[PDB]
Amino acid sequence: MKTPLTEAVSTADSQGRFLSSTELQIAFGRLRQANAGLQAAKALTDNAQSLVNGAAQAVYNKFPYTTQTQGNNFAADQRGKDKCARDIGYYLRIVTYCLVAGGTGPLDEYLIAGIDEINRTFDLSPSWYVEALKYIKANHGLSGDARDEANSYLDYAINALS
Amino acid sequence: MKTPLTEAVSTADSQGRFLSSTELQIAFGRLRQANAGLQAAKALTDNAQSLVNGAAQAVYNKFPYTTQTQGNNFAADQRGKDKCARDIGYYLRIVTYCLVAGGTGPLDEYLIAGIDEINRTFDLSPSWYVEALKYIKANHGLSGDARDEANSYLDYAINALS
Amino acid sequence: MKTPLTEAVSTADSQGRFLSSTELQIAFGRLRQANAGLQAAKALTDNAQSLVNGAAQAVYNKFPYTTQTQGNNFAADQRGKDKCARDIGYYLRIVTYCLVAGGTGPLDEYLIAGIDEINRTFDLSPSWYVEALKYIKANHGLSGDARDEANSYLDYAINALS
Amino acid sequence: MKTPLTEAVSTADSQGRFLSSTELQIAFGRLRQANAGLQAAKALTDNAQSLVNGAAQAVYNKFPYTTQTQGNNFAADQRGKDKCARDIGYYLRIVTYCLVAGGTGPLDEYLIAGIDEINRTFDLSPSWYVEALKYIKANHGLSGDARDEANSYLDYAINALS
Amino acid sequence: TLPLIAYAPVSQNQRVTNYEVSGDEHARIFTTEGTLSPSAMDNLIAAAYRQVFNEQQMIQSNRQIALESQFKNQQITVRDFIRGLALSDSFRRRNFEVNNNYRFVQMCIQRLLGRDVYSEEEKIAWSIVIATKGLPGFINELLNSQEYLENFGYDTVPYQRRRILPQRISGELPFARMPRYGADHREKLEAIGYFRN
Amino acid sequence: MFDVFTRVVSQADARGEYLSGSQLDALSATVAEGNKRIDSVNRITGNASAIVSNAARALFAEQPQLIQPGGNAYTSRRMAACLRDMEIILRYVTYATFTGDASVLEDRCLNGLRETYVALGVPGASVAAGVQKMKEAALDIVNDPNGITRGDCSAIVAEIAGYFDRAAAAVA
Amino acid sequence: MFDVFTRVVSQADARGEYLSGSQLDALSATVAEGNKRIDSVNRITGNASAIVSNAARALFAEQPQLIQPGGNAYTSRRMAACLRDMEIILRYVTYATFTGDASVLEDRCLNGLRETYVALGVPGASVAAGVQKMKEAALDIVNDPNGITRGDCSAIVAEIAGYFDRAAAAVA
Amino acid sequence: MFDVFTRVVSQADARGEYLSGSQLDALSATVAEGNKRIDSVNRITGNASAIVSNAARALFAEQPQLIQPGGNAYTSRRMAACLRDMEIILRYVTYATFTGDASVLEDRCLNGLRETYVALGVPGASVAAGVQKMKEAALDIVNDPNGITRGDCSAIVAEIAGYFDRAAAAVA
Amino acid sequence: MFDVFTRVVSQADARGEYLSGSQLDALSATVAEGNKRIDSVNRITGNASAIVSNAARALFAEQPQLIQPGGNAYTSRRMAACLRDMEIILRYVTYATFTGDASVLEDRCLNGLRETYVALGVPGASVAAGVQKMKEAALDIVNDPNGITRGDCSAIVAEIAGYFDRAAAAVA
Ligand SMILES: *[C@H](C)[C@H]1/C(=C/c2[nH]c(/C=C3N=C(/C=C4\NC(=O)C(CC)=C4C)C(C)=C\3CCC(=O)O)c(CCC(=O)O)c2C)NC(=O)[C@@H]1C
Ligand SMILES: *[C@H](C)[C@H]1/C(=C/c2[nH]c(/C=C3N=C(/C=C4\NC(=O)C(CC)=C4C)C(C)=C\3CCC(=O)O)c(CCC(=O)O)c2C)NC(=O)[C@@H]1C
Ligand SMILES: *[C@H](C)[C@H]1/C(=C/c2[nH]c(/C=C3N=C(/C=C4\NC(=O)C(CC)=C4C)C(C)=C\3CCC(=O)O)c(CCC(=O)O)c2C)NC(=O)[C@@H]1C
Ligand SMILES: CCC1=C(C)/C(=C/C2=NC(=C\c3[nH]c(/C=C4\NC(=O)[C@H](C)[C@H]4CC)c(C)c3CCC(=O)O)/C(CCC(=O)O)=C2C)NC1=O
Ligand SMILES: CCC1=C(C)/C(=C/C2=NC(=C\c3[nH]c(/C=C4\NC(=O)[C@H](C)[C@H]4CC)c(C)c3CCC(=O)O)/C(CCC(=O)O)=C2C)NC1=O
Ligand SMILES: CCC1=C(C)/C(=C/C2=NC(=C\c3[nH]c(/C=C4\NC(=O)[C@H](C)[C@H]4CC)c(C)c3CCC(=O)O)/C(CCC(=O)O)=C2C)NC1=O
Ligand SMILES: CCC1=C(C)/C(=C/C2=NC(=C\c3[nH]c(/C=C4\NC(=O)[C@H](C)[C@H]4CC)c(C)c3CCC(=O)O)/C(CCC(=O)O)=C2C)NC1=O
Ligand SMILES: CCC1=C(C)/C(=C/C2=NC(=C\c3[nH]c(/C=C4\NC(=O)[C@H](C)[C@H]4CC)c(C)c3CCC(=O)O)/C(CCC(=O)O)=C2C)NC1=O
Ligand SMILES: CCC1=C(C)/C(=C/C2=NC(=C\c3[nH]c(/C=C4\NC(=O)[C@H](C)[C@H]4CC)c(C)c3CCC(=O)O)/C(CCC(=O)O)=C2C)NC1=O
Ligand SMILES: CCC1=C(C)/C(=C/C2=NC(=C\c3[nH]c(/C=C4\NC(=O)[C@H](C)[C@H]4CC)c(C)c3CCC(=O)O)/C(CCC(=O)O)=C2C)NC1=O
Ligand SMILES: CCC1=C(C)/C(=C/C2=NC(=C\c3[nH]c(/C=C4\NC(=O)[C@H](C)[C@H]4CC)c(C)c3CCC(=O)O)/C(CCC(=O)O)=C2C)NC1=O
Repeated sequence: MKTPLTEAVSTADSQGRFLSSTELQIAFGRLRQANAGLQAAKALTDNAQSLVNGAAQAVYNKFPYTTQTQGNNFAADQRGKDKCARDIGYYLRIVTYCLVAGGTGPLDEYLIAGIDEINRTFDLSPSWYVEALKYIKANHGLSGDARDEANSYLDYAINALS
Repeated sequence: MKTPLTEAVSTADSQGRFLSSTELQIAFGRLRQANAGLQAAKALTDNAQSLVNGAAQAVYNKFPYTTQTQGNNFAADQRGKDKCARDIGYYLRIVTYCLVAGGTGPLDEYLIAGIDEINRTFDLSPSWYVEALKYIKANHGLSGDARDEANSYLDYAINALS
Repeated sequence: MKTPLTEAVSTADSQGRFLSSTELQIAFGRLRQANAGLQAAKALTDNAQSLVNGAAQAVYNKFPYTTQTQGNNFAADQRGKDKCARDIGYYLRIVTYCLVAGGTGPLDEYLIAGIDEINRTFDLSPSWYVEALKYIKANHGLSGDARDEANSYLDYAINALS
Repeated sequence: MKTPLTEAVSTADSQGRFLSSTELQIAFGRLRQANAGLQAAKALTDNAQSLVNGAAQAVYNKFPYTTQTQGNNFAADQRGKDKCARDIGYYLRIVTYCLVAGGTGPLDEYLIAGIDEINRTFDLSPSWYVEALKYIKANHGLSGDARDEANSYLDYAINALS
Repeated sequence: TLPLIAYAPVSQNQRVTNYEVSGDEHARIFTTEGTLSPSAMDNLIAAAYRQVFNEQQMIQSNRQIALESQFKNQQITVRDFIRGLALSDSFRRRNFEVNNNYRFVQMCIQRLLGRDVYSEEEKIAWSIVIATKGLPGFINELLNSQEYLENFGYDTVPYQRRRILPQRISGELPFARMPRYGADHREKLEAIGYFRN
Repeated sequence: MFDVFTRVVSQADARGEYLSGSQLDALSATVAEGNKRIDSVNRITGNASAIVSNAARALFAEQPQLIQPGGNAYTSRRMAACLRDMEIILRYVTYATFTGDASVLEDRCLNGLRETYVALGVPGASVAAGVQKMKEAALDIVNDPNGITRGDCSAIVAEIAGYFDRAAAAVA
Repeated sequence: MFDVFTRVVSQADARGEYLSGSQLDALSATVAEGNKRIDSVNRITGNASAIVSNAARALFAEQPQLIQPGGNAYTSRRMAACLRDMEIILRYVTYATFTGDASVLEDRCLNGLRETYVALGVPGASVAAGVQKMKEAALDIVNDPNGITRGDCSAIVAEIAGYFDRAAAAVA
Repeated sequence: MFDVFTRVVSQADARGEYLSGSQLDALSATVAEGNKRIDSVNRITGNASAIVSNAARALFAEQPQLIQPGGNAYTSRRMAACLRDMEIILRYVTYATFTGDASVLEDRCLNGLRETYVALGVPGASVAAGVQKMKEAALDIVNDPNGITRGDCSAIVAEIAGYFDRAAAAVA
Repeated sequence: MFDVFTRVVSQADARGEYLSGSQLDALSATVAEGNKRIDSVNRITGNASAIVSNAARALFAEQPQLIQPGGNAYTSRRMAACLRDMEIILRYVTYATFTGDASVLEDRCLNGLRETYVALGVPGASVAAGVQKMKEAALDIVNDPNGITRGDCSAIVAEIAGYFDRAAAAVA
């Protein structure tokens, strides 16, 4: 699970040595990014309901056939809309967990690994979730180091889906 | 050699993946230590001749038998003192290399790996080099982040020799 | 432990075959050397206390700084002299064990394994034990096949330390 | 091949070590019984023609169906008798090679490896060759050191054929 | 596919640094990096057979004749010969078909990586590698594993690693002891009608 | 394997000398440029899939010989290998941009790449054209003013272009 | 494995909810603790060989029966193995101090150590006493007030001591 | 593994003392009957195939359910494995005879063989009976007065009998 | 590999002929020289570390351009590898002296060693010079009359010199 501290300890254990100043610099970079990551996680946490509702609305605007055509994979009925909102909430929550963790590790362990089999099996287009993550990129309202750290996780999930 | 940038790129290559926010934070910690490492290497470069001569002399005060007992591994002659001053210059120069690079990778590839064969084969005691690096620890003349980074390289060579 | 007999078996075991006449000739050489090894070990057991005291005194003669400089690793006080006498006692006892066994196996599994990190984390010079083994090689008084096969273990431990 | 010198060197090479007193005793037993092996090999070389003819006659006496039934694998014609004499000469010459060499290595490289596929392909019964080797055991005429060294290779080929 | 589920390492002797001289109870390196006699190549092939198939399946029907011939010509490395022994029909029928995925993972980790499994969790983690990628995918994962390499590389027959510590008459149990099948296939052979009196 | 500091360390140790003041000041200027270097790495990493897909589409629009049957990029196995090679070359260009030195690129990607492509019959000029399309996309994405604080980034972008040119020259 | 951040992340995923404000404030307190944590890691790493050597010397002074013949620290192989065990346990204590959570210490060091020491005949009480001697050695190195910025470091010292007792209880 | 020398060396190093005169005289006695030891090893090695074949034949004569259809030795493959087990047990008895110590026999042959034969369904009583039949065959072959220098050899015969009984007791 | 006996055995098998009386007499002379051969092996083995240390010291004294920085024996890793290479080449010379044939030296040491040194940039002329220094050290130690029974040993010395010349010719 990728985190600067866990990967530094994994590297030092794989070479079987103590934590030299290289891993100290890794921890310093984690510690420097940590306040912006926690502030970004708090902002996404208390704006998450509006972000998820707007992201579902943006996906339904770009892909109206999800709301019109029948099917278990589509949001034409109520349960499809609830499952789409819960999936977008899962994406945003794992992005906040990546912001707290300071790496893409929550995305790898929780969402990125095996998402191709889920999209293949239940016939979900990854472009829907890509458009949802683009909505999260466009309207999360952050600036500076908090925006660049949060958009990196959103682009990492976009890169994994596209 | 082992630097934060090399460890980050080698890790991202080890899982075969792009440089996530973890490796970016590794680079930020490298950047925030790199300036203080650069003036630390500059100050050690300017004080190199005095520090090497003083460290060799401190070895001769703590270990006078090196200047008295005749032998190839001892500094009784001018050849032995030249070899000792060359060795301490090598140690201090690789310490400056570690300060420039930002990790003990110059120490690993140039000095730490294989030094056990060096001290067993040519009958050099590691305690002499431990005392000399303790002298470099004593009056290198750095403060703050430059002092903590440079002494971590001096302790890394001391712990490998002990 | 490394010994003609054990080594012969190990070879026949790794090839999964019975003990051929090669193995029997290995046993024959073990048999013709074993009586000389046993008499050599008997003579060294008889001369053990004088050889240990003389070897410790020879190490103190060539390295007088061990008897005048304070420290844990030195023999300036009574505890250091006791640890040194125990060290040459261990050396001579494992040499007698190698004589009895007929191979370097007691040295390999009792003393040579891990002597380097012992000598560097307790700050012990291997040259002290080398000079002790030179005294044992000079004052053991054996002749003939007992002399050469005892000296092969003494130079084996000398080449291991140096 | 498998001789004490070659096996000692291969063992010491695999364990990455110099030739200790164990390998010296291996060569000592090799020297102790090498003279007896050489003069046994000379006695077998001088008596080889009578030994091969008597062994062929003993096989034809124990197994008369080889000299009366038609077939490529049988010695009914003169060609089959020449093939059987050539085979027993091969066996005896490799026995002399093993006596010279000091181990079953000439047997393992020249006779043992691949004799089962020959015996099952060309329809040759290994019991014929076992009886020939038993005649070579009963009529080599060696005594003492030569007899036990020769019959080791005779029995090694017997147990490989049985 | 999917990433292997994480399993914690359990302390085994191969994990720590070996402070030993090789000596008596070292496993002999069967390597092709030095130029060998055909006899020494035959003992190396027999050592690979003894490691993969154990002593019992060293029979002529279980000898891979073309694989041996290609290995003599250095068409393949020692690691590829070990793979061909693991991909052999005899190995698959005798060892893989008579075991579940868990015990076969334990067998292959012992006979290829030279170490025991850490726990049941490692057997669980590599058993789904078996179940999705087949036996060839699993063997390939084990033979491309850094462990296999840093220990044996490309040109060394694998061996049990650190079975016995210096100056110890006894250590860990040898890998030869493990049977083709466990007690489940034993009682299944007993239930089908074998082994009774 | 070297980065922008480790290359200077290796050169100075091969000369057996301490780093001069000019080398220390050059590395200090590199540390000053490091934030823009991290921005360039982050932008190419965040738009890597877009770069690879658009560069592949432009390459196979310019070179339809590859996707027609009987072509190298034809069939899903060979096209999957082609897109994997596109993202691998982009990944090691980002690694070289991160380190500030091309040792990772010429040692861990381009090592034996041309021999592999010639032995496979892979058109190395076609891979070079795709690398140039990735270069154009990456220097478009990095030089985008919007969403980032302004500044002069000529040197890091020229370094990225040099990485892409030595990636294209190692397969041509 | 987990650190102080990813443990709380994993527990929040187990509850399946966003991190509340109190958890983020506690993690910001860990951020404020992080510089002192890095200082403690650096001090134990820099004095690791002295800590291992002095703890071994004081352990074999308090327990002379280990270095006597018939003992477990007897002979050079077992002595080097004992010193390696001290260095390994100290190394994973520094790993757990660096992370802020003892997942690496339980999973990668202390998993199966007790029955390993049972099977080899290693006395786990003496190893626990050696880990204790390492604990006061590392706490004397960390809490040295010379050559460092003044401040309160009771939480990181208590965390190091708890990691050391967690290492010592896994062998006794 | 140990031999007759390295075993006594191992208790001497456990006690931390030099060998006494009586221990060296006992080892000189083992050197004295070392020639009869090498004769015993040579005779069992020379007649190993005959011992394995004759003892397996007699064992399946007295225990026909092993060769009956369904038996544990009921195939060409299982009979080959059973004969290989005989060869292996005989090989390790000769290894113990060569060393003068059953440390190699207890280490690489006997420890865990009972659980192996239980997990296979191999009848360990039948393997013990076959190992016993190998004991009378090997002891009749060793005690052959023909073609050897005459002398007392009851010690090495009793040592081989003890190794065979220890091999039979490990599987029964 | 081959030794002095199996070389003649392989030549006789390639001829398909029994060994002639000249070959038996030559091998009996080899058996007579075998004690001097074992003395030479024992002396070089017992002074191997002194030979490697003194030969390296004299080599990097008369060729100091390799331990100066930028040289091939510069740095601890490189110098440890150079000392290890000297120890390995000396070890295989002892192996070839032990066997009485240079098969093990040529096939497991000298095969590909020139190729390895030119691939790594190791100057093979300097390694050949160091092999000549180990040659002069080993032939001085072997020909020492002290502590050994006096006798003619010039054939063994010339054979060791031949193995050292083979080692020197195969690195450059
Ligand atoms: C000085 C503190 C004491 C001293 C030193 C002494 N050293 C040597 C010989 C060598 N030192 C090294 C060390 C290095 N070589 C490297 O490449 C590096 C990394 C850049 C290091 C640290 C080596 C390799 C040698 C041997 C090869 C050589 O001679 O260059 C000697 C000479 C030993 C000899 O036998 O010729 C001496 C005397 N001696 C003292 O008394 C001081 C207390
Ligand atoms: C018999 C008609 C002739 C003959 C044959 C001979 N062949 C070899 C050795 C090898 N033969 C091969 C060929 C193959 N191995 C394969 O796997 C395949 C396809 C699957 C083929 C075609 C190989 C690879 C070898 C070398 C490896 C090995 O030895 O097995 C020998 C041995 C030569 C030697 O001295 O080593 C011989 C004698 N010899 C004849 O005289 C007949 C004309
Ligand atoms: C004597 C020549 C010089 C000397 C010696 C000295 N040695 C030690 C400590 C140790 N020595 C050993 C060595 C062995 N232990 C073994 O089990 C074996 C194999 C049987 C050997 C060779 C070990 C393990 C130690 C440390 C553990 C212990 O104290 O027993 C010391 C003490 C070091 C300390 O810090 O306490 C000393 C002083 N010192 C001299 O000045 C002589 C020139
Ligand atoms: C990476 C996590 C990890 C650890 C730490 C570990 C410990 C470990 N300690 C061992 C032995 C040992 N451990 C000790 C330790 C001690 N003896 C004493 O008397 C003292 C109380 C104590 C030190 C304070 C000794 C002496 C041995 C030698 C075992 C022997 O050879 O008999 C062994 C047997 C393997 C070998 O020695 O090569 C292991 C695996 N294994 C793992 O996977
Ligand atoms: C022989 C094995 C093989 C397969 C299967 C294959 C598929 C394949 N289809 C592609 C594109 C495409 N496929 C479509 C297909 C469709 N768009 C739609 O709206 C329809 C609903 C649908 C048809 C069912 C489109 C529009 C593209 C172009 C994508 C682009 O240029 O971005 C591409 C991209 C490269 C290119 O432009 O040629 C490949 C490789 N290629 C192969 O070599
Ligand atoms: C160490 C870093 C690394 C490199 C450098 C690498 C390159 C690489 N590219 C390959 C194949 C390939 N590469 C391509 C690429 C292309 N075909 C085209 O027509 C285009 C011009 C181009 C993409 C723009 C194709 C089509 C193959 C498969 C060839 C085949 O299957 O015959 C292969 C063969 C093995 C495989 O398919 O996985 C390798 C090793 N793999 C690595 O791990
Ligand atoms: C972990 C994710 C993360 C990243 C990657 C990051 C990068 C980063 N880039 C910065 C600056 C910058 N970035 C640029 C880059 C550019 N300016 C341009 O107009 C060009 C389009 C472009 C080149 C690609 C410049 C010019 C600066 C200001 C100068 C400097 O700080 O070096 C800064 C300084 C703070 C700021 O002013 O924003 C940071 C922290 N911070 C984070 O938290
Ligand atoms: C790469 C090597 C490296 C390290 C490790 C490092 C650590 C480091 N520790 C710091 C602070 C500090 N370190 C401590 C630690 C302590 N104070 C005490 O009196 C206790 C004895 C002790 C606990 C072990 C405190 C209290 C601060 C100031 C508060 C803080 O910055 O968090 C600072 C802030 C700058 C300063 O004021 O010095 C740095 C950079 N800097 C580097 O370049
Ligand atoms: C080196 C010490 C050692 C030994 C000796 C050992 C014995 C051993 N005997 C086996 C099988 C066997 N063992 C036997 C033996 C018999 N069957 C009978 O009915 C008779 C009572 C007896 C003949 C005396 C048989 C028949 C098998 C075949 C079981 C099978 O494959 O189904 C197996 C499993 C075969 C395999 O994995 O391929 C082992 C490991 N394991 C070890 O580590
Ligand atoms: C390389 C092949 C080889 C071998 C194996 C060998 C063995 C060997 N056995 C010997 C003696 C002997 N062997 C025996 C053995 C026995 N006496 C009996 O009546 C029992 C039936 C039997 C126990 C199995 C005895 C009693 C001696 C004489 C005492 C002794 O030398 O130890 C001797 C002394 C020389 C002699 O008198 O013959 C040798 C060399 N020599 C060789 O060249
Ligand atoms: C296991 C350890 C061991 C070894 C190595 C050993 C060797 C050994 N070398 C011998 C002889 C000898 N060694 C030499 C060797 C030499 N003479 C010289 O003046 C040259 C300086 C030198 C060549 C290096 C000679 C000439 C003989 C007597 C001739 C002979 O026995 O072959 C002898 C015959 C007994 C004797 O007279 O001493 C033995 C046993 N014995 C042992 O127990």
